[PDB]
Amino acid sequence: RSLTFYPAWLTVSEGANATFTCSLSNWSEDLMLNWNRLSPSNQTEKQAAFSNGLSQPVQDARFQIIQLPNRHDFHMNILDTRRNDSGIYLCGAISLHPKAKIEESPGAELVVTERI
Amino acid sequence: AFTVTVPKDLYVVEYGSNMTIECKFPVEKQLDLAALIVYWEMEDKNIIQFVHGEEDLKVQHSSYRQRARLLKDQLSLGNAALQITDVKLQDAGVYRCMISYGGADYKRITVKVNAPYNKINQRILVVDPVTSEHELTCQAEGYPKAEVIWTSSDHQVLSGKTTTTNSKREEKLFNVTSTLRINTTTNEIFYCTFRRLDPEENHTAELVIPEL
Repeated sequence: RSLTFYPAWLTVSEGANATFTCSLSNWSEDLMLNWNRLSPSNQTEKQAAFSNGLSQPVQDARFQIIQLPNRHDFHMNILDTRRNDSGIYLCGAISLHPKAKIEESPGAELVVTERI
Repeated sequence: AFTVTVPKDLYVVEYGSNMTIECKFPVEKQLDLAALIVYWEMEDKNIIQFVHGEEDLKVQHSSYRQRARLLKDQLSLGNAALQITDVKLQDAGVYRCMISYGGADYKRITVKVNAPYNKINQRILVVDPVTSEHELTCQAEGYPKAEVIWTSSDHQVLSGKTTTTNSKREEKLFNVTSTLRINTTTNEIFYCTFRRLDPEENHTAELVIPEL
């Protein structure tokens, strides 16, 4: 299983939604999908998790994950972008059973420009 | 929601040290061991997989058997503490801890390993016992790469030549050798200094020119 996270570099104006796609090579019900932000220092920061059919925001519900009818592709939406949303994002997949595994997409960049 | 915390993203560790790297997670009064899963990893090598109260040695990467362990006793305080003994240059890189206890989250931890240019070997030989030209040599092993500054007994810089290769005894250890060829006298003092960064380190040996 490998994950892709595109578009690789996306720009929107402040106030507008931004949508990336997290694409898995296969999906199953026991997977945990994490939506992560990369820190200046390069640490991961959880924005939202998707498991048991539901996306759960960590602290801001502007970060939402929608599963596509496809089932293995997910929209990662940052609704109503702000300037401070700019940065590097990625999705990570977490297997628990029978073997703990973390799989991470490459990062994608979001640039949020001045409100139009 | 469930998140993991890292007190520090970056550990700088001396070669041959013990190392404890930590990931914190929220825990109330009593810990539910049948729900907790702790997983430490580096470069896809599986270090720790702690499930149902026990470490699963079956899944562990062999070259960690006797040297890596999760500290069971720290888990009650929401601390996932991975301890590696006798840290070597191979042990540098990005580690990931995944904790699942309710929700799940993972963080990255960077280890960088030093090695000090502490053991400096030296050789003093006579090139021509007419001109009194001498060949001075300093060599040491360390990490990262060091340059050598030669200084006279009077604190002036002299032109030496440095060669830099990999070690054979350990691993990515730099082997740094410098030679000073100079005309000199009995009882004269020369200094060779190994200068390395990350963090800064200036280590000096002293060479005295012998008799007859």
